Amino acid sequence: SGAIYVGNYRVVNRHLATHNDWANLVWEDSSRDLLVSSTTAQGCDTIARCDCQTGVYYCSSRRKHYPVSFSKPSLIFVEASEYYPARYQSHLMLAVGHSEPGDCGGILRCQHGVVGIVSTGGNGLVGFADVRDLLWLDEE
Ligand SMILES: Cc1nn(C)c2cc(C(=O)NCCc3cocn3)ccc12
Ligand SMILES: [Zn+2]
Repeated sequence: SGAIYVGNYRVVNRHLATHNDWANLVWEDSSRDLLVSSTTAQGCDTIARCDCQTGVYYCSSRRKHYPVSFSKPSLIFVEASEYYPARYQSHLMLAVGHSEPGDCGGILRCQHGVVGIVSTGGNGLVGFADVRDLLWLDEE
């Protein structure tokens, strides 16, 4: 589990969104496994605006924050899970590291701020949904 709180927005994995998130939906994209909902209170997170390929992510199944190198956001084939059939997931970044389904929502961060959240994994690779291209998260 996990979310990003920036301005009056809440960014979560689309497969873990709650009924309140869907009722207060701002934007969602199934191919990215992301959903953004509106909030009443202001968040404190800063979204990175950069092309970094190094950072640190939180892995709940190890209670550890791991420094990693990661790929640039791309369209990658992802095997079936309990939440989606096998399909191409867009805006996905991979790193060599440990992850389990319940690690979804763990934040990847660089020196500039939040880069993305854990979404996929397997074979010793962890996949993160990028949010750096969602420029509108910084305004209004
Ligand atoms: C080993 C592993 N690490 N991680 C973080 C996983 C995540 C899943 C998973 O169910 N994700 C749901 C969202 C989703 C995107 O694409 C398909 N399904 C499955 C296996 C792993
Ligand atoms: Zn950065």
